[PDB]
Amino acid sequence: HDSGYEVHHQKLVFFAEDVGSNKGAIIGLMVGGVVIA
Amino acid sequence: HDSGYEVHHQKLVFFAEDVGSNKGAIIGLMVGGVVIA
Amino acid sequence: HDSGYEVHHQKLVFFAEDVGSNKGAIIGLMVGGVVIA
Amino acid sequence: HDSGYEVHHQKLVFFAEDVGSNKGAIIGLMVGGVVIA
Amino acid sequence: HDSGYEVHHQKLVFFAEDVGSNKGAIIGLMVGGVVIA
Amino acid sequence: HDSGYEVHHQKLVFFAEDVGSNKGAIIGLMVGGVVIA
Repeated sequence: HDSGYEVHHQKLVFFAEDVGSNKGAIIGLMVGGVVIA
Repeated sequence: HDSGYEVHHQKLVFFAEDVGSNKGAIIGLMVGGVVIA
Repeated sequence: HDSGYEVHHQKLVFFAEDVGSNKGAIIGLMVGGVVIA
Repeated sequence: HDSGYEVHHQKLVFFAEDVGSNKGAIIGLMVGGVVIA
Repeated sequence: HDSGYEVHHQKLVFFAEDVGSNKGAIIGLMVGGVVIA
Repeated sequence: HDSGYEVHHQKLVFFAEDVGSNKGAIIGLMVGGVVIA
């Protein structure tokens, strides 16, 4: 991310609450790789 | 992201609450990679 | 993003609340990569 | 229904295929009673 | 139903195939009674 | 149902195949009684 030299208080929040059915992908934070279906 | 040298208080919030059905992709933050369906 | 040298209080909020059906893509923040369907 | 005296070959077909979310009522054949939400 | 005296070949088909989420009522054939939510 | 005197070949089919989540009622054939949620 923001590489720099110094990073102070950082707070991330990712979620998914009420999913009935899921046949695909629910990804929070994606930086690389491959995700199929 | 904002690489720089210093990054103070940063706060991210991503979510998805009431999803009935999902057959595709629900991605919060995408920087790279491949996501199929 | 805004690389610079210093970044103070930053706050992002992304969400999707009431989705009945989803067959495509629901992306919050997109910087790179490939997303198919 | 068609009370009469005689009823020959009768064929009914009711269905619901692809429903994402449902918060109400999905009734096929209604003759009486009470259905709330 | 069709009370009468005689009823020959009768065929009913009720179904619901792909329901993601359900918070209400999915009733096939209703003749009486009470159904709440 | 069709009380009458005689009833020949009768065939009923009720089903529900792919339900992700269910918080309500999924009733096939309702003649009486009370069903809450």
